[PDB]
Amino acid sequence: DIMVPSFVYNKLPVIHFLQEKRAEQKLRRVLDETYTEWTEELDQAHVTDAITRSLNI
Amino acid sequence: RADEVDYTNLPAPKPQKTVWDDNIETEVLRKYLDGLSQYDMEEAKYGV
Repeated sequence: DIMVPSFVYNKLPVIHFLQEKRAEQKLRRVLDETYTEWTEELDQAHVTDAITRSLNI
Repeated sequence: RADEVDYTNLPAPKPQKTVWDDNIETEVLRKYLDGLSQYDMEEAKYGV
């Protein structure tokens, strides 16, 4: 009725702070893993060159 | 009566690099057109 309640009440602030920091860390890790992937596609000049060769030019 | 001429000597065929009009179609095909010009010059130098 007296002791354990008081010590729990004393614990609350530090635990709240640490859990907030942990959530911020999770969000930071989520953001840090985001990279924009620039894809590379076959240049159409080679396609045009192959078209010309097929014409026997 | 000195030397007249070297019939063996032949003036090399002076090549000219083909020039394409500067339109958007040329920029898209810049690499392809350049290759054609290089092929044309190589053909002129060697003959065929």
